[PDB]
Amino acid sequence: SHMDDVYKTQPVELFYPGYLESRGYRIPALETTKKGTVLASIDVRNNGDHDAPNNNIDVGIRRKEVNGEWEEGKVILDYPGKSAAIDTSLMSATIEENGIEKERIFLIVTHFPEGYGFPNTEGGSGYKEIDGKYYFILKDAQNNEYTVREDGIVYNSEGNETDYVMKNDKTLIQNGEEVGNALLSNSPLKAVGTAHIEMIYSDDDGNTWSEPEDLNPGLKKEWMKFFGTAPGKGIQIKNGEHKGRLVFPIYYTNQNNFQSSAVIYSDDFGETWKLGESPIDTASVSSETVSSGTQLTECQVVEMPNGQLKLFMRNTGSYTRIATSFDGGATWHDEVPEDTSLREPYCQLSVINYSGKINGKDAIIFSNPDASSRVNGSVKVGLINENGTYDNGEPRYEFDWIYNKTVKPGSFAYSCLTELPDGNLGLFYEGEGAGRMAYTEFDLNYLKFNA
Ligand SMILES: CC(=O)N[C@H]1[C@H]([C@H](O)[C@H](O)COC(C)=O)O[C@@](O)(C(=O)O)C[C@@H]1O
Repeated sequence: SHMDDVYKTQPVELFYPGYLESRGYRIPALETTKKGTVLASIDVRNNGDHDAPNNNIDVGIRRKEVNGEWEEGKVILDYPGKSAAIDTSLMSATIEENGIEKERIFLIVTHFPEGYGFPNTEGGSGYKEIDGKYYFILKDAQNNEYTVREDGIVYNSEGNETDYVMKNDKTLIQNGEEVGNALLSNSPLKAVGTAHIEMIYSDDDGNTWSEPEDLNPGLKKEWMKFFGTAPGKGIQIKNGEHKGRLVFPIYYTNQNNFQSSAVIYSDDFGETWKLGESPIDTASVSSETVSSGTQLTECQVVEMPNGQLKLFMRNTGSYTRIATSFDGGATWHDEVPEDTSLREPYCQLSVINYSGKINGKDAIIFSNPDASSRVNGSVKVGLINENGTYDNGEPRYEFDWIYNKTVKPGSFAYSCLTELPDGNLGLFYEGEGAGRMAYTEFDLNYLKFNA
């Protein structure tokens, strides 16, 4: 029996094999809207649990409105064939329009054409810059280059018009008929086999979503191979000099296949994006050229009281790495320590801000498999203490890990926390077995309890 003042719901399954005709599901993401709706998005991995390639993977989402029930799941982003959309990240953000606070929900996801995934991705942005404009590259089977331009007219490398058009959905039209799709590995002209980040947004509290916008052009560097969403959530900076900025954690690989964490950020409410440096970038080390040492991969971000950023990162070492940014994620302090409270078995993790005070301190919630392996799902509570400053004027925040509660003793993999309107926490996690994506709720007391 749990203690008298404790809240913990028996886990339910929000996605499972067969649901929406999908054989497989992975990669939980969970965000709460300002209207108090919980969004749970997921990889609808149609052909099984395996990553890209050789998987028809789409984006699925479920909504639960405040004092409502889990509504039915929808596929909200679908690509031709076995082209994959993999690893989603949700972010609820607001903009003061008139004097009305308007809310937009952003989702980003990594996207690959048929035949491609992390293990075999090619390099590049997928675009050619010609006189300031970015143009979508197509390749023929003899590896010549074409670009997509005005009205989807396909130009060749000599710079002249072909008899091909590409529609937005990557459909290829030649002399009236549809002759293929640029994302399908059997198309006469193909997109570059490389990672993209695509974004969709929702203006109606998750009910409906935009068409995908490729974020690659002008953002992903030509030297990057993998370039991808760090699944979980993004955040909008609440306070400090960079209030209002959108912050989406990502990671990428260089020409040596070395993995570096970073964030992409927007100061114009998602209109344009910029790439921050990796915590891997110092004056000693460049994430472009690095080829040895601790890799920093998937990551999630929290904001300290004055707006300073903390990026928690899956990595090749034994414990979680934390990076600090003083400039809204543009750059990180040179020093990137482990937290030896946060054992890191090489798995995605979730970290979030908590809106209320806990023992009169501000707090974050963390979850991951606390073990050498993907077992022992544990949710921790971290109290934030100031303890000094930096040569540079800004406070030096440290983590007190007061609660550390096992919520799943056996298998536990990817998870994502969210704060509920009522002040409780949701957790959307892998590990219930058999492709089943589990959602549970609990309160702070649940976390205080010692087994
Ligand atoms: C493939 C992808 O885009 N993302 C996947 C990620 C990723 O391949 C990893 O971060 C890179 O490092 C490795 C492969 O060693 O790893 C997972 O395969 C896993 O479960 O670990 C699931 C996740 O969807």
